[PDB]
Order: sequence, then C-alpha cells, then structure tokens
Amino acid sequence: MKIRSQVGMVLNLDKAIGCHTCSVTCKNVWTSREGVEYAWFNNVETKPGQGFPTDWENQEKYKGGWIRKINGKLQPRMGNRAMLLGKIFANPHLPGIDDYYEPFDFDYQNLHTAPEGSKSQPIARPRSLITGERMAKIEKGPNWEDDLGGEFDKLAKDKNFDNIQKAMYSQFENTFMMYLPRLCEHCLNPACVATCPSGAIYKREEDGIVLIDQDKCRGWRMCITGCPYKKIYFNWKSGKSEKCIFCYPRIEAGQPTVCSETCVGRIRYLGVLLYDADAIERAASTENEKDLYQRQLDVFLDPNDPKVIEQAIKDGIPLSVIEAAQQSPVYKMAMEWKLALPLHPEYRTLPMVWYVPPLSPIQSAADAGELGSNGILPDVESLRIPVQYLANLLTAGDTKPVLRALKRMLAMRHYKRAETVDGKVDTRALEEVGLTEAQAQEMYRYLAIANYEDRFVVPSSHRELAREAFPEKNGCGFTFGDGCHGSDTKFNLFNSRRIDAIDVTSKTE
Amino acid sequence: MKIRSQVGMVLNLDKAIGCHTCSVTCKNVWTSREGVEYAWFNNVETKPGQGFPTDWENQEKYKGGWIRKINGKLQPRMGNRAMLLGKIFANPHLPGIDDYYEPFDFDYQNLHTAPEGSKSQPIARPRSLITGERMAKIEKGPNWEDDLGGEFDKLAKDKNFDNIQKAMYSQFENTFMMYLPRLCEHCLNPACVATCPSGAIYKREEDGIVLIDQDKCRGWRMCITGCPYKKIYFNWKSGKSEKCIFCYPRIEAGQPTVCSETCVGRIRYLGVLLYDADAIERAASTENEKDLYQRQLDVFLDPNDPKVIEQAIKDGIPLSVIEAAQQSPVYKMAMEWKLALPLHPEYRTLPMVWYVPPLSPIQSAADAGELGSNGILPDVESLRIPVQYLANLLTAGDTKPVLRALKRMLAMRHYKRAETVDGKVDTRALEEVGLTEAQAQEMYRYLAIANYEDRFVVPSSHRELAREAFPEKNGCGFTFGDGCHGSDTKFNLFNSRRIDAIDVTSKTE
Amino acid sequence: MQFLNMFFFDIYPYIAGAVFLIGSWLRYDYGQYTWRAASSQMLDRKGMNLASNLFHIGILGIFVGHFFGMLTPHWMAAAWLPIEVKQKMAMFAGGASGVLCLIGGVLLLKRRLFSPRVRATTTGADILILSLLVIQCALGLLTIPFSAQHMDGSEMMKLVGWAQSVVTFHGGASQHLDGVAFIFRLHLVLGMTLFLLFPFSRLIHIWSVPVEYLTRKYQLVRARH
Amino acid sequence: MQFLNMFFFDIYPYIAGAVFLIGSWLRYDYGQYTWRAASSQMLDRKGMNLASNLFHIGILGIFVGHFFGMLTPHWMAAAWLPIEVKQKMAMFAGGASGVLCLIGGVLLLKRRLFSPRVRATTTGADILILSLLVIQCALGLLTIPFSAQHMDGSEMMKLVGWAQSVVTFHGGASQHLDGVAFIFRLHLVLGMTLFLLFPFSRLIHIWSVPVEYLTRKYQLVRARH
Amino acid sequence: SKFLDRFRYAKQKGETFADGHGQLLNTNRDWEDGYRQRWQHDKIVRSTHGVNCTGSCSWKIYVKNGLVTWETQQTDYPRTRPDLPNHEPRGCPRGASYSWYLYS
Amino acid sequence: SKFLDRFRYAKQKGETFADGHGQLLNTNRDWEDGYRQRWQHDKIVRSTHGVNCTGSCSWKIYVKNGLVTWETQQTDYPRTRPDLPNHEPRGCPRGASYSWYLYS
Ligand code: HEM
Ligand code: HEM
Ligand code: HEM
Ligand code: HEM
Ligand SMILES: CCCCCCCC(=O)O[C@H](COC(=O)CCCC)COP(=O)([O-])OC[C@@H](O)CO
Ligand SMILES: CCCCCCCC(=O)O[C@H](COC(=O)CCCC)COP(=O)([O-])OC[C@@H](O)CO
Ligand code: SF4
Ligand code: SF4
Ligand code: SF4
Ligand code: SF4
Ligand code: SF4
Ligand code: SF4
Ligand code: F3S
Ligand code: F3S
Ligand code: F3S
Ligand code: F3S
Repeated sequence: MKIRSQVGMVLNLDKAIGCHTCSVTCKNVWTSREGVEYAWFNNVETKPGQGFPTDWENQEKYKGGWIRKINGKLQPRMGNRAMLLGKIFANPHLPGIDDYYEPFDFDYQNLHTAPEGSKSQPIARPRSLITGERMAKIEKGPNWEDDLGGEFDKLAKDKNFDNIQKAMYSQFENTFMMYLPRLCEHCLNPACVATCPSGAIYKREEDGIVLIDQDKCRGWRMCITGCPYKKIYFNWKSGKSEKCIFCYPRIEAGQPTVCSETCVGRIRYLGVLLYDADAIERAASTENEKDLYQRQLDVFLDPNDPKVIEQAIKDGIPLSVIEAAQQSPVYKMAMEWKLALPLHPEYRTLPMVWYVPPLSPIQSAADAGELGSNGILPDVESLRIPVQYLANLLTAGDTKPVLRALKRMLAMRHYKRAETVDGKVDTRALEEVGLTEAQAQEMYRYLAIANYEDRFVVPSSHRELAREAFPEKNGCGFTFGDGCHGSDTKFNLFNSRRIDAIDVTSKTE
Repeated sequence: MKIRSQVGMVLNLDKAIGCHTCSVTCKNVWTSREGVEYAWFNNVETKPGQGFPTDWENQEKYKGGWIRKINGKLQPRMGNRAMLLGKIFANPHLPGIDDYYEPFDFDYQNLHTAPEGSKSQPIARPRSLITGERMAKIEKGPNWEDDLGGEFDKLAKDKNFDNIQKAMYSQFENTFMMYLPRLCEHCLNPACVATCPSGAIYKREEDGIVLIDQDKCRGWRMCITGCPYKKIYFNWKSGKSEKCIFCYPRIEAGQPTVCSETCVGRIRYLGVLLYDADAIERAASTENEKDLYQRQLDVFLDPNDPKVIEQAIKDGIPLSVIEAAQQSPVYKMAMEWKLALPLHPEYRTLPMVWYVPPLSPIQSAADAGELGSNGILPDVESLRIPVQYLANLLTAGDTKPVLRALKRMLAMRHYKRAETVDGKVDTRALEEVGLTEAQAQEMYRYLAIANYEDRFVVPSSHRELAREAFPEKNGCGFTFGDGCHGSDTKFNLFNSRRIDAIDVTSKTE
Repeated sequence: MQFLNMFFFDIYPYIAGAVFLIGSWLRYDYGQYTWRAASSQMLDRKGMNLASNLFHIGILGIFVGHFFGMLTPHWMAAAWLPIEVKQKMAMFAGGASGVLCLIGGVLLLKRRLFSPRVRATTTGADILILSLLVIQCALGLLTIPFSAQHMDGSEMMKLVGWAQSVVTFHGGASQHLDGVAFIFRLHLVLGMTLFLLFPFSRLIHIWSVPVEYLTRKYQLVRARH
Repeated sequence: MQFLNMFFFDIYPYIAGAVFLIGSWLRYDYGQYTWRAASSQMLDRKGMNLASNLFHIGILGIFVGHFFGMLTPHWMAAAWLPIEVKQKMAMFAGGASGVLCLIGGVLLLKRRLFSPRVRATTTGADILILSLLVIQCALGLLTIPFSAQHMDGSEMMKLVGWAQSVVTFHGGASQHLDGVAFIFRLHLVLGMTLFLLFPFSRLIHIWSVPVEYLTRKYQLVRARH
Repeated sequence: SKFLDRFRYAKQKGETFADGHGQLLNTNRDWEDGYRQRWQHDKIVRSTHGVNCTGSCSWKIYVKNGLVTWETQQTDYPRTRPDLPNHEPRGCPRGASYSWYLYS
Repeated sequence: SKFLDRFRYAKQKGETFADGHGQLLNTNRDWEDGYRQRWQHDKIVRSTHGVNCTGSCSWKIYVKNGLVTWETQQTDYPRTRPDLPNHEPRGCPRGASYSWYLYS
C-alpha cells in the first residue's frame, strides 16, 4: 500500500461537438515549432475512422501496449528488454511520417509578389515543411476523416468494428458518427516508460503526469511504438521525442490544462484520483482483459475514507490534494455514477483519461415508434450507435458497463423531464438503473449546469515541498546561462554558480 | 541629422511622497538574487543627504561623468582611453560595498527552533549576506538618511549645499526635506558606454534604452566609476555589472515600466522624445555647463513639425512612435511648459529622466504674512526650500529655470483657485509667467487629474521590424538548451539547430 | 617524412584523444539537448531496416575486434592466442564485419544524399561523419590483402605495438610502425581523426549504449526534487 | 625516468595545449555568462591597488619576456641578440618582473584566504589557480641561480630548443632538455599544467585584454537585430 | 556537473513499488523548466473577434517576448441564474487560430 | 558560433554618428532574452491585503514557476467623475513587499 495522487480527466462524449478548439489551443502553445508541426498532442477524430496516426488502434500492426504472458507476467507487446534492444538500429514497427501526414504550408507571398502582366490570377500552392519542395497535391492531413470524410468501406476499417456485422451501417438511413478527442492518458502502468532504453520517461510522483526528459532522452525512438495510443511524437528536428505534458506548468498552481479550460463543449472534467501504486502490476496483469476496467477501479481509493486519508498523509499527499480528491468530479463519474470508462483498457496501461459514452438519435424503424420506458425520450435499446462499437472502444468488448452508463444518462433525463415539464416526481427510470434522486440531481449539477468550479477541481502540485522555493522565487527566469542548472553536484567546468541559489552559507547555523 | 526616439521619463517632485513603493517593486522583480541584493536599480533618497552610494554626487571623489578639455573635446572624468586602461588592474575610484551598505538578513529560524528552557526570550539577530557571519550591529542601509535621519552637520555634507550658507537650515523653524527618487537616466551621451573597455554597454537604437550585455560584459568594473549617477551596480557573485533596464520587456509592447505603473504618488510620466543623434556631441561639449540644459532641449525635435515627421520616417521611426511623440506628456513638460528639468546636466551625459522641482511650505517669517501676488497661496519667493539648492541639483546652479518652473506651478494654482472658488477668470498670475489659459488647463489635466492614459504614452518597440517574429512567436520560451542562441553564424560545435528557427529552406523561392 | 611520421603517430593521437574526451565531457554537461541519435527513420523508412542493421552489426563487430585485437596484452593467453591467430581472426571475422558495415554504410549514405526528406533535413556533420566512416571501412578492408602478405602476423605486431604504446603513454610509439604498409598509415590517421571529430558529431550516441535497460525495473517514478 | 621524460615533455604538452584551445572555444561559445574577470575589489578594497598592480604588471612583464624569449627564432637578429644576451635580459628584467609578480601574488593570496568577505565569496578554483601561479612564479625565480651557473646561455638554449620543437610540432622535443637542471623541469610542467587548467578557471579573462578600446568610438548604439 | 551526477547512480534510487514492477527515483528534474518558460508570458489583454460568426467571445490575448503568441478564452462573463449553465468558455476552433495572422 | 561571430567584427559596423563620437553596430542582441524571461509569468491573480492600513488596494499577484513571485497594483478600479482624479494605482511600500512572506 503506497498512495499517490493524480489529476485524472473525464471527457463527456455525449456533449462532444467535435470542434477541435482543444487541438488548436494546444498546438499554438506547445507544438508550433519546426520538428513537431505535424504533432498534435491533443487531436480529435471522427468515428468510424482509422485516426491519427492511421490505424493507431491496430496493435497487431503497431505493437503498442502490454501483453500478459502465459506465466502471468507482463511484457511490452514490442518485446522484452533484449527483444527491444535488438530492434534499436531500426525500429521495425515505427510509424512513418506518412502514417501521420506530410506537414505543409502555402506560398502566400506569391499572392503579394506576383509580377505585373501575369497570364492568370496568382495563387498560393502547397509546399512541404519537410523538404521545402512544391507539393503537387495535399493527400493527407491529421483530421482527414472529419465528419465521415471518405468512403464507408475505408472508414469502416476502423478497428472498433471488429466482431460487428457492419454492412447495415453503410446504408444512408443508418448513418452514425461521433467524436473522440484524445491526448496522452498519463497511465498508471505506461507502456512508454517501460519501452524507453534510456529511462528518460517517468511518471511524476506528486501528480502522476508522465514526461519525457528532454535532457536525458537519447532519441532511441522505441517509446513511440510502445505507446498503444500513439501519443508520443518524434521531433524530427531535435531528434528527441515529445508528448502531451498535461500542461504541468499550469496544473502545478491549480489551473486546468489548456485543452480543458478551452473546451467549448464543456465536456472535460479534471479531478484528483488517489491510487495504490503497489497494486498497479497486479491490476494490469489480470488474466481476462474484460476485468481490467474493474481492476483499475479497485486501485482507486475512497478519498472520504479516514483509513485512506490517514495513509495518504503518511505517504506524503498534501492536505489540499486530499481535500480536492474529496470533491473530485472525476471520482464521482468513474467510481460513484459509473458514467466514465477507460479508453482501451485492454492495452493494460491503466489509462487515466476516461470517457462517458455518447447518446445518439434513435435508430431507423418501421414507424414513428411508441412511448417507451422513458416516455417520449429514448430507451437505451433504441440508440443508433451500436453499443458493441462503444464497448470495443471503452470496455474491451463488454457491453454491460457501456449500457449502464448510457441508461443512467437517459434515466436522469427521464427523471428531470417529469420534474421540469410535468412538475412531478418520477423515479421509475432511476430505480431501474440503481440511482437515487440525490445521485441524479448531483449528476445533473455536474453534467448539465457544469459550473467552472465543478468542472475543474485541480489542487496545487505544491512546488515548495521538498525544495527551496524562496531562492527560486527570487532568481528563476534570469536565463543568462549560468550553466549550473540540471545537476545536484555543484562542481562545473566553467567555474560558475547557480543564479537562483545561495552560495554564501550561513555561519550562524 | 539622424533622428532616433526614446521613451523619456519625468518625475514630479512636487507630488512625491517618498514612499519607496517604486523601489520595492523593482527589487522584487529584478534584483532579489544573491550578488545584487544590495543593488537598488530604483532608489529613493531624502534630501538634504549624501545618498546611495554615499556622496555619489561628489565627482571629484568618484570621478563620474565627462569633462570638457581646454581644446573643447570631451573626455570621461575617469580618464581618456589609455588612462582608463592603466587603471584596470585595480579601479582606484571604485565604490566599495560599505559605500552602499553591507547587505543583511536575520536569523528568523532561531524564533522557531529555540530550545526548551531558554534563559531569555529568543530573538532574530542580523547576519551578513556577504560572509554569512553574525553582525554585532547594523550600521548602514540603502535608505539610512530617510526623513532627515542623522545629524544636520552630517546630512548637510550634501553636495548640493555647495555655495550656500547652510547654517540657517540647521534651525528647527527652518527645517526642510524633499524626496529624490531615481533610476538610470538612459542618457543620450552615457558615460558608462564610453568607459567600458569591452564595449559591452550600448544604447538601443529603437528606444534608447541603455543596457549592459550580460554575455559580452567581462567584469572590468570601470563603467561603475564612469556613471556619475552611480546607477550601475556590480553583481559581486556573477562578476558582471547590472543596471536599470528601463523594464524593456514591458516597454517593448507599450507598457509602463514597473516603477512607473506602481508609483503611488502618481508622479511619473512616460512619453516619447525624438532627438537628433548627430547633435549629441555638440550639445554635450558646450563650453558653459549652465548651457547644457538648453543645449539638450535643442537636440529634442518637434514631433508635430512635418519636417521632423518626414525625416523621422526616412530614418526608420515607426508611425506609432511618431504618433506617441505627438501626445507625449514628457515633451509637454520639458519643452512646452518648461516644468521638467534634467538631473545634474553638468555631468554632460544628456540625461533622459527629468524632474519637476517641488514646492514647499512658506518660510519662517516675523508675522503670519500678507496676501501676495497669488492671494492666500504662496509666491515663489516665500518657499522654504532654497532655490539655489534645487538649481545645484537640476540646472548646474542657474536658478532662473527652477524659478520659472516653480512660479508656473504656483500660477496654475492661483488661476484654478479663482476659477473653482471665486467662479471668476483671473489670468494675472499666468500672464506674469507667460502661460495662456489653454496651457494652464492642459497642465492641470496632466498634473492634477493625471488619468492613466495621460501619464503613460508608451508606444511599442515593434520587435517585428527587421526581425522574424513568426518563428519567434512559435518557438520562443522552449528553453531546452539548443546552444544556438546568441550568434548569427549557424555553425555550432554541438551540431544542433535553433529551436525557434526554420532550418528547412523553401525551394519554391 | 620523419617529421610527419612523429606528428601523426606520436603527437596527433594525443591531440585527438584529448579533444575526444574533454569534448565529450563538455558537450555532455552543456549540451544534453544536443545529445541524441538523430534518427531519420520516420521521415523515410525505406531501406533503413536492412541498411542500419547491416551497418551497425558490422561496425560493432569491428569495434569488438579492434578493441581486443589492439588492447589485449600479448602475455594474456599468449600460447592460445598467438599474434598470427589473432590476425586470422581479424582478417576473416573482421573482414566479414567490415563487408556488412560497408554495404550498410553505402546504403545509408546513398539514402542521406538522395532521399529528398532525409537530404533536406540533414546537417552537414551527418554527411561528413558517415562519408568518413564509409571511407575508413573501405580503407580497412583494403588492408586485408596487405596483411595477407605477412600471415606470420609481423605487420599486426607493429600496429598493436604502436596502439599499446599510445594508450599507455609510452613515447616513441611511431617507431613500432617502421616499414608497415602505407595503407595502414592512412587507416590509423583517419581512424584517429574520427575520434577528434567525434564530440562534434552524432557519434556521441555511442556513449549512450543502453546497457542499464537490460536490468532496469519497468516503471520509473521521479519524486519531488 | 625516461618514460616520465617523454610523457611530460613530448606528450603532456599537446594534451595541455589541446585542452587549452578547445576548452577556451567551448567555454566561449557555451559559457559567455561565466566569462568574466571576477573582480572582488568592491567587497574589500584594502590593499588591492598595490597587490593587483604589482601582480599584473609583474606577470605581464614575465609574459612578454617568455613570449619573445622562447618563441623568437635564433636567426632573427642573431648577431645583436645572441642567446647569452637574451639570458641576461631574462635574469635581470624577467627576475625583476618575477619579484613584482610574486609580492603581488602573495598579497593577493593572503587577501583571498584571510579577508572574510573575499574568502566567503571565493570559488575553490580561484584559490587553486592563484596558489599555483604563486608557486610557479617562485619556481621561476628559483631557476635564476641555476641559470647563473651557465652564463654562456647553454641551459637557455636547451629550454628554447624544447619550446620551439613543441610549438612547431617537431617530435623528440624532450631530447633538447638533456642534462638541464631539475628545477627547470618542474617549472615547465607546472607551467603547462596552468594551460591545462586555464579554460576551467578565471584565467579566461586574459583572452579578453581590451585592445580594441584604445581606438573605439566612444558611443555605441545597437540597431534592431 | 551532469556528468558527475551519473556517479550518484544507485545513490538516487528510492523504494521499489508494485513488488518490483516499479522504482522510485530521487533525481534532478530541473529540465522541466523548459516547458514552464514557454507557457510564461508578458501579459494578457482582453479582446475579441471582429468576424461575422455571432460568437462574440472574449479572449485572453497572450503577449510574450513583446509579441502576440496565442490566445485562450476568458471565463469571467457575469454568471447566469443558478438554474442555467454559464456561458464560459465560449470560443471555437476558428477563433483559437487568429493569432496566426499577425506575423504570418 | 559566438566565437566565429567575432570574425564579422568590422562587417557588423554601421554608420558613425555625431561626427565620429558614435558608432551604430549591427550585432546580435539575443542575450536580451535573459531579462525578458524573468518578467514572464504563469498568470496574475487579483488579491488584496488583510492588514489594518485603510488602503484596501487591489493587486495583481504574479505566479511564475508555479510560485508567487511578486506583485504590482491593479489599475482597473471603476473611474471617478471626469473632474476628479482616479484611484489607480493605490498601493504602498509595505504592500509591495508582502510576497516576501510566502516562503520566507
Ligand atoms: C550499440 C551501440 C549503438 C546504438 C544503440 C546505435 C543506435 C543508433 C540509432 C538508433 C541511430 C538512428 C537510426 C535511424 O535513423 O533511425 C543510429 C545512427 C547512426 N549510427 Fe549508431 N548506434 C550505435 C553505435 C554506433 C557506432 C559504434 C557507430 C560508428 C562509429 C555508429 C554510427 C552511426 C551513424 C553514422 C549513424 C547515422 C546513419 C545515417 O547517416 O542515417 N553507431 N545509431
Ligand atoms: C582510431 C581508430 C582505428 C584504428 C587504430 C584501427 C586500426 C586497424 C588496424 C591496425 C587494422 C589491421 C589489423 C591487423 O593488423 O590484422 C585495421 C583493420 C580494419 N579496420 Fe580499423 N582501425 C580503426 C578504426 C576503424 C573504423 C572506425 C572502422 C570502420 C569504419 C574500421 C574498419 C576496419 C576494417 C574493415 C579492417 C580490416 C579487417 C580487420 O582487421 O578487422 N577501423 N584497423
Ligand atoms: C592585460 C591583461 C589582463 C587584464 C586587463 C587583467 C585584469 C584583471 C582584473 C580586472 C582582475 C580582477 C581584480 C579585482 O579583484 O578587482 C584580475 C584578476 C586576476 N588576474 Fe588578471 N588581468 C590580465 C592578465 C592576467 C594574467 C596574464 C594573469 C596570470 C596568468 C592574470 C591573473 C589574474 C588572477 C590570478 C587574478 C585574481 C586575483 C585574486 O585572487 O584576487 N591576469 N585580472
Ligand atoms: C608553459 C608556461 C611556461 C614556460 C614554458 C616557462 C619557461 C621558463 C624558462 C625556460 C625559464 C628560464 C629562462 C632562461 O632559460 O633564461 C623561465 C623562467 C621564469 N619563469 Fe617561466 N615559464 C612558464 C610560465 C611561467 C609563469 C606562468 C610564471 C609566473 C607565475 C613564470 C615565471 C618565471 C620567472 C619569474 C622566471 C625567472 C626569470 C626569467 O627568466 O624571466 N613562468 N620560465
Ligand atoms: C573523461 C570524460 C568523459 C565524458 C563522457 C561524456 C559521456 C557520458 O558520461 O556518457 C555515458 C556513458 O559514459 C560513462 O559513464 C563513462 C565513464 C568515463 C570514462 C552515458 O550517459 P547517458 O546519459 O546516455 O546514460 C544513459 C543510460 O541509460 C545508459 O545505460
Ligand atoms: C582556437 C580556438 C580559440 C578559442 C578562443 C576563445 C576566446 C576568444 O575568442 O577571445 C577573444 C580574443 O581571442 C581571439 O580572437 C583569438 C584568435 C584565435 C587564436 C576575446 O573575446 P571578447 O568577447 O572578450 O572580446 C572583447 C573585445 O572588446 C577585446 O578587444
Ligand atoms: S498514453 Fe501517455 S502515458 Fe500512456 S503509454 Fe502512451 S505516452 Fe505513455
Ligand atoms: S493537457 Fe496540455 S499538453 Fe496535453 S493535450 Fe491538453 S493542452 Fe496539450
Ligand atoms: S545614468 Fe544610466 S545611461 Fe547614464 S551614465 Fe549612468 S548608467 Fe549610463
Ligand atoms: S525602469 Fe524598471 S528596471 Fe529601471 S528602476 Fe524602474 S522598475 Fe527598475
Ligand atoms: S472564438 Fe469563434 S465564435 Fe467566438 S468570436 Fe472568435 S471566431 Fe467567433
Ligand atoms: S498596498 Fe499598503 S495600503 Fe494598500 S492594502 Fe496593501 S498594505 Fe494596505
Ligand atoms: S525511447 Fe526513450 S530515448 Fe527518447 S525517443 Fe523515446 S524517450
Ligand atoms: S472537440 Fe470541442 S467539445 Fe471540447 S473536447 Fe475539443 S473543445
Ligand atoms: S566596464 Fe564593461 S566589462 Fe562589464 S563591468 Fe562594466 S560593463
Ligand atoms: S517614492 Fe512613492 S511617490 Fe512614486 S516615485 Fe516612488 S512610488
């Protein structure tokens, strides 16, 4: 039993509007440099589709995540330590730039400088940001499949259509589409950390954010294959890999991530989750992959349980973090209401960015239909998005937890309609799904009204703990180049001293 | 004729409350590091007094500023190039740490950790920030003379009491005191730039801010002596010198300096001044030092003069800078109303931070006095602060320009009182000082009401001009350590490339 | 000629070695962000699996052979490992590794120069260092027919004598080379030159061979620091 | 002894020189903020005027003397500047400069070690480098009575021969030193060691002697860049 | 010295966890300043978009290095009744990209 | 390379001015980023001081590197009548030093 904390995230796909605002803000702040222009730490994909990079969910092809060997031990799908090292001279599974898209720009200046007497109206043609050469045509982009862009037979190659008779969905009347925004899952059992030969990737103890040390990374580019979500992008210029940093500079002071605060649909929630680090391997190595979801819930600890609280304090968790954990919207959605589910738990990484499945228009039928258990509102069985597709995406193929989430959302709607339209109390739907009026009202508070203070409950990462914040406050930022940052040993060849430190020791004790 | 622009500053000493807020904010932002803890880029001094460092105005002692040789040529008081180099092994005029004060801290932790059974109440004693040793007593500080702290005979050593029979001022009834806040003057003919053997100090072309290049400075510590205002402070730890940077990071986007925006008394004004750089040497080398003030005014150009405007554009001054110059409060106070005067123009540096002299309570007299030219309000002749003292401080001993400034301020008061109390128009006082009703009303607008937009009229330094702002916007701040910043040649031993630049050249022209 | 002899084989080796070491240390302490393998695989995966593996497996074979060949003292298992037996090992095993290395190297150089995406994003140092490695490997293979003229290991004895004198700081190392074929002279000079340029090229990735990974726990967590 | 002879006088000089040069370049490009004279005068002005001037004027006299003494080819004005005349110049002018240097150096070291404000803010490298300079200057003065035993300049001829062989990269430089007094041996080794440590100490300020100032226009303005 | 730090190798090893599946390390993390210094900016200015979208969204315009670098939505609109959701953050993908134009 | 840049010595010399008293140079100024990156911060938060001074001044609390580093006065108080001066910036030396306490 070793308690650690992390700010998890929940995205309500039912409220998702697939606008990509989250992607643009992240891009502007973190990846507008040459080398990562093609990398979208946060990217939104329209489903059905193969995504970015193409077919990233196909682990047989990309070799991401973990496998559970016959002896019960975990091993990266990429191979054990020796197998992985044997692939270092040329990663055989590495995604190529074309699996993402060839980054491009346009010759806008031609519009300004076109010479007098041009035979035709000047135009701005595409040019490659990789070679600087003219591109005859743009054939791919990071969001090429947006809103079912492409023939169904192409989009339907979607890994999540596995075990589903998808023919019926190629019919106009049965058309369906949803949005899947995603970033790094900042896993409890990250496959990236395990597949980096240099040990440059690590999970921060205090807030669970997973980072690639830009000093220590040696550019072995094996981690890219290791990540089953393909959320690590090689910086082709620096020769090192980069990934979503969960906006730690903001999180550290209690602010939401950029993609969370800028989410226009108001579908992202941030809240602390306390977990038992000592149970990570046991949970991730459970025999049946359909048990990974529940096994992970079992690693999450009850923040209102004095036993957990006292253990947390003993393990160094700050009081403000424990407090935040007690009013975590993420804990309520994943643990209490069972509305949020992990993304591909079968990869065995114990992801920390979860999703509430989306509702959808009722399916095509013979007639206009009849009043169901929910009156004029939909019954879970009538939704047009095949539940098996959602289960392949969130619960390793088990439709049970997906149906529960969807039914509970619809139940809340039924209950609230009786209240706001009929002015009556009708808990029939809630009782059918095991929800109390109090739970439905709280669900409504967080999901419908969704006040800012309720969507984001991020505590400080307390940078003052175990460090020296005073000298840092006084001297951080003066980047003159003292050459003494980044090492604990004081000796340095350039005979310098840290600008933000105190060299003259107190002699009065 | 070569026009350049600079954001000058004017401090209204008549509104000065000597609060030091300006000093604290600057300190917190720029000089809280070990090495410069004793340095106050902005410091406030109570006069009469010797200041910080002690007796800084005594150039015979400190050797700051310029001298005009018999042949009419200018030479740093420190010596010509050879003379200065001959002093490099040990600057004979260098101010010692004790001329400032020995920086100290206190053992606050003793209050927390004192052991049980202490014989007396624990206390926090002083300790040196230079040696870390216990200090028996604090004997000096940067503002030791605050509010006439010290015997008159000591304070009166004040250089500005030269040529004044000061005995009468040692009498209680004749007591007087004023405040002199100051920073670097960012001179047009800086003595610091001229006295640095490495050429590490320079005046920025676009905004006239004077800086010490932290890369290029070699720590010759000659500039410290060169500056007659002693506004350059040696960083005893880094071994390099630092000085007020006129908050260029803020000025660059059109914001006021920290000490300007945080000035509680609302006495600081920021406005553009256009100057003819080609006339700098001619002005600074005028034979009579009492002519330096007017000679400098002659270097300032009329921003509403189409001749100047067209020349400015030809010389590269941005349109927004010219526009700002046309509504500059600094230009109005120095050029139009003649209220602002330079600080020690006799140093021949052509300072760019000017001051409006302070009014004061009437002097001691035989009786309660009679109505003067200004009615119940003071006549310039009755002010208790000796005008000769103010002239020694601002006009090389010439009382004429000081009397004009003071009389005009009092005239505005007389005119406004007639208006607001008697409800009548009385321009008698204005006519006596050569002011029109319109000028008095504008003076009132800027000095009395002093709206934020009127106190600070700072244009952008236009960082996009002659540079590449696009790649910079996209990649500045990612301080991973590319080792390619600071040089124009691309070759670098570590075989790296700039993070905020584009390496892949366009091949489509 | 005697002047150049002492310069290249008595003086130059220490200049190259000093630069190699202090350059590596200085770049490690002040250039961590520049310390990377600089993979270009993603930009063009074509032919990399074959080319890079042939080149690296070959070059590593050469390294192991060169290391034990020139640094192992004669007295160690002298009876079982006489100089002429070591030479046969070098000629056949080293020769084979050299062929793999050269083929891989040439394929990689062809790629770096003519694959638009790689050529457009390369640094001059990458082209220079690989070109010198290809030339050095070829020079090495070319010494084989010369070594074949002295199967009694006489030539190798001279070369090993020189190498050992240099690494143990014994002056007069160049005397060991008296009479050796010129081809060996060239190989040694280019080889030492590679050490000289080493710290200012991508070769610094070699220092980072991930040995610790083989015994490292999978999950890494960093505490507040 | 012959092994150590070749190491210190044939090998070591090139290690020290390589480190001196590449270390200076690397620190200049990646350590501009650390490139300073590191004045400590403000913290304690007492005795600095006398100490620093004596030390610097003395050390510069030694530098000029050493520079022209060992690097000037014999044929240059050979008739007017025979070796024994150069030796007399070195003994008297160099000796005088050495005395000024040593006195200044000792005063500076006493200050750095016992003046609380200076001692409390010093770096270990400052104490080490000054201590070695004081020792080296003393060693130098101590060679004078030995040179006095050979006023015909025989000893100086050996030392100059060695120095010139080293700077022109002519192997066998150590042979020039045959029979020279041991004191000279020590002086040379510590001297070269100072070059080795040079780039990692405050001595980098020497590279920056402000020559350009003597002819520079007074006011400097930097354009948008 | 980062090179000398390598010698504190095993000394920086803390407790293992998850029965040997993990290792807690006590090593330097100063490199993290690299991304912190990118997020840091000179100031934020309130502005909006003069485009015909009907959005009328207020944004925080970030100025860094004296240049406009990016924008994120303001969230301080006067809140609506307790029974209604509030307007924040508003915004859209088009608006989030406006900063691109300034020096494009 | 800063070392190689030294060779562009005379090449970086622009026009002289003031009859030879001055020289305009066209040299690198990237070092200026050193002070720019100190001013840059994570965010500003509005707060005031719970001390018995009567000031009641609103301040901008600067957070940088996830820590409180300094403060400067807010200047956005509702403006007073046109015939009266406004309240901004208010503040005092005591208040300007409060940030010192947090990690002191
Ligand atoms: C076991 C030790 C080594 C490892 C793990 C290693 C790993 C790598 C990796 C991952 C790459 C990037 C390949 C890509 O583009 O994806 C690379 C490139 C390279 N390596 Fe190594 N390497 C090792 C030893 C060496 C040695 C001993 C040499 C030669 C002295 C060498 C020379 C090169 C060269 C020249 C390249 C760039 C090829 C090109 O031009 O594309 N490597 N190495
Ligand atoms: C300072 C570095 C090097 C030194 C001193 C060196 C020395 C030698 C010597 C003495 C031989 C002849 C072996 C004998 O006497 O039987 C040899 C052969 C050879 N070397 Fe090198 N070498 C160096 C670097 C390299 C490099 C970097 C490469 C690959 C690019 C290389 C590739 C070869 C090959 C292919 C052969 C011939 C077969 C063998 O003996 O392995 N060498 N080298
Ligand atoms: C003309 C060239 C030189 C100039 C302009 C120069 C200048 C300086 C300056 C300004 C200081 C700081 C003094 C203070 O504390 O205020 C200093 C210190 C020092 N210099 Fe030089 N220097 C020169 C040459 C040399 C040489 C050739 C050496 C010896 C190889 C040397 C050795 C030292 C030492 C050891 C110190 C520090 C003394 C201490 O421990 O306080 N300098 N130099
Ligand atoms: C690598 C560096 C140095 C070399 C090769 C060197 C070499 C010599 C030699 C050969 C002599 C005897 C002159 C003769 O033959 O008449 C000498 C003398 C001397 N050296 Fe050095 N020296 C070095 C550095 C220094 C330094 C750094 C100092 C001062 C701290 C110094 C101070 C002296 C003094 C005082 C003498 C005696 C009088 C004279 O000949 O100037 N030397 N040195
Ligand atoms: C004598 C000066 C040597 C400077 C070497 C610079 C490189 C460096 O330390 O690379 C290291 C190997 O070198 C030594 O430890 C050698 C011992 C000295 C002879 C590797 O550093 P690294 O940060 O790449 O480690 C990554 C680990 O994951 C490897 O298992
Ligand atoms: C061979 C590699 C040499 C690296 C030297 C590093 C230092 C450096 O350049 O210092 C410089 C002098 O050295 C040369 O130019 C020497 C030519 C090479 C033999 C001085 O650099 P600096 O920035 O101190 O200049 C300041 C000027 O104001 C001096 O007038
Ligand atoms: S989602 Fe993030 S933490 Fe999880 S394996 Fe991928 S990169 Fe690592
Ligand atoms: S958490 Fe931050 S870094 Fe990660 S995707 Fe969101 S905005 Fe990008
Ligand atoms: S006041 Fe400023 S610009 Fe003028 S000489 Fe002093 S430091 Fe230089
Ligand atoms: S302008 Fe800026 S740096 Fe200068 S004194 Fe004012 S606050 Fe300090
Ligand atoms: S963010 Fe989008 S919707 Fe809002 S104002 Fe801007 S362009 Fe319009
Ligand atoms: S700034 Fe001063 S007056 Fe204002 S609230 Fe703070 S302590 Fe009070
Ligand atoms: S494998 Fe490791 S070395 Fe860098 S490229 Fe990935 S984090
Ligand atoms: S797509 Fe739009 S709804 Fe939120 S998750 Fe992204 S901003
Ligand atoms: S003299 Fe020049 S070298 Fe630095 S200490 Fe002053 S700016
Ligand atoms: S003393 Fe106070 S009045 Fe302004 S100039 Fe400084 S804040």
